[PDB]
Order: sequence, then structure tokens, then C-alpha cells
Amino acid sequence: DCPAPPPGSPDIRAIGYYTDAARSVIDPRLKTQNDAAVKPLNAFAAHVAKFADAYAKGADEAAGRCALTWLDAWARSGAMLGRMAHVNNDQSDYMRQWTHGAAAMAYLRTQALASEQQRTDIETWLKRLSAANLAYWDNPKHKRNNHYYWTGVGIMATAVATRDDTLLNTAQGIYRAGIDAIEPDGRLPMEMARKRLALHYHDYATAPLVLMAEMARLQGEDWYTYRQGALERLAARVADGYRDPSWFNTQSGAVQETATPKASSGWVEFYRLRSPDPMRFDAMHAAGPFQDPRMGGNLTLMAQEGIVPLP
Ligand SMILES: [Cl-]
Repeated sequence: DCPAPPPGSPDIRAIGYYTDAARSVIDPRLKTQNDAAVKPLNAFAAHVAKFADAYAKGADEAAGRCALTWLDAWARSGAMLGRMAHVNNDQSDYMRQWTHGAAAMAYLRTQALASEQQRTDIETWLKRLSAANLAYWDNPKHKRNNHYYWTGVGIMATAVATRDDTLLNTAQGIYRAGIDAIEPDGRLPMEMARKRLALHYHDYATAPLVLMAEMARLQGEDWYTYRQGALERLAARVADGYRDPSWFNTQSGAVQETATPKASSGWVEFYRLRSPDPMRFDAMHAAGPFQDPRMGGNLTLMAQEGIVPLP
């Protein structure tokens, strides 16, 4: 039931796989190469989320403890705190952002079961990852698109799990940077620049923003009041776009790739409970249930049961 914690190397060597300026067309050879290079990272995320979801079913404290054993093993090896090797882009940094998010979400969900040593080990590691991922964004040449918002997932989950007001403020700034970037017509310009993937990337940018706001409810706060309505305009564009892509087609200059909502689209499971117009999200909700390790696991269940199971 609990496989051995897998190796948590300090180092990452991921491979970018888009061929065009708009990062909208995939080179399948490079995608296959990247998949193999980052398999340990994706496997770690998938398993800690699987264990957290199993813990959330109840009567399975062993599953929660399994997630903590895996997290503690990576914390003790200094996983991801070494070299972010750069081959053709910053894919290694993006992988550290997403994997920190998965790890921090799993810790947030399972930490009630942590030993004293596991809390110290894991929290120290998650704070070191927060600082390292934040520092990446100090260079203004790193464009603060959806990768920046995704960085906020791990920072926010670490902030809540450690009750760190400084990290909570940092995460709030990242969330608000995304909200502030929404234009009156609902677009996020850096995601609209992704041609046939413009809808996909508006969905993918919405995901971490919603998840951050949902984690803020764990501290009693309602982040949807910040620039209230702006996130709704973006979310409504996404839902509309799955029905009729004509606005994304015109504004992006490309016919959108045909796709069903999946995985991280499960932000809708939370957001439909917050929106003033919930029923407009029914068609996206019907594509569920939604699971994404980078968001903590089963979004459909967490929206009903809460992100953190209670003991
Ligand atoms: Cl290298």
C-alpha cells in the first residue's frame, strides 16, 4: 500500500517542447524527452495526491502517513534545492514550481498526522522551496504569466500549513497580480498570446488563482472580494469558450484547439459555489469529476468535503 519513497534529487533537467514563438505547437519528440526527464517529479506528485485523496476517504490514516513519509524523505534529501539545469528554456524552474505546489498541497491536506520531526523537516523544506521559487520571479525578464500564478499554489499552501503571515502576504500578492492582469473584456493578454491554446491557457491561469482563493477560506478570508467581479469575467470567458470559441478565435488570431475541460479545469468545482451566476458553469461541471495532483488531487471531492480532511 505504501511504496518506498522514491529518490528526491536536488537537481532537475527538464526540456521545453514548444516549437513556435507563441508556445502553442508541440514538438512530440521533445515532449516525450521531457516526460522521461521529469518522470520522478510527476510520479512524486501523483502519488502524494493519491495518498491524500485516500486519506480523505476516511478510515485510512495509513494513507495520510504515507504521504508524509514521502514528503519527509524528499525534505531530508533536499529535493529540488540544487541545480535547475537549463537546456532550451526554464522548464526545470517550471517543474520546481508545479512540484512544490503538489508537495505543499499534500502536506496541507495530511499535516494533522505529522510527527514533530516530520513537521520540522517538511515545513523547512517547503519554506526553502517557497524562497527559491519566489527568487526566480525577481528577474523581470521572466514574464509573469500562468507560471507565476502556479508558483502561488506552493507558496500559499506552505503559508497556510505553516501559519506564516509573511508567506500569506506573498501569496496574496501573486493572486492579486493575476486578478489585476484581467482586462475589462475578461482576457489575460499573456494567455491570449498563445494562439490555438488561448482558451486552454485562460483555463490554466484561472486554476491556481481559484485554488489560492480557496485556500484563503481556510483562514476565513474571502479573496473574491478583491476587484470583485474581475475573476468572474475571466471564468465566464472560459466557460463560454468551451461552448463557442468565437471570441477566443478572434482575439487570439487562431482557431482554438478542440478540447474537453479536464484535470486543472476542476477549479470550476470550487468556483461554481462562489459565483453569482453558478449555473453557467454546469456544462464544465458535467465534464468532471476532476483530478489534478498539482492542485492537491480530487477537486470534485475537495469542493464538497473541503481541501483539508478533518481528523
Ligand atoms: Cl545540463
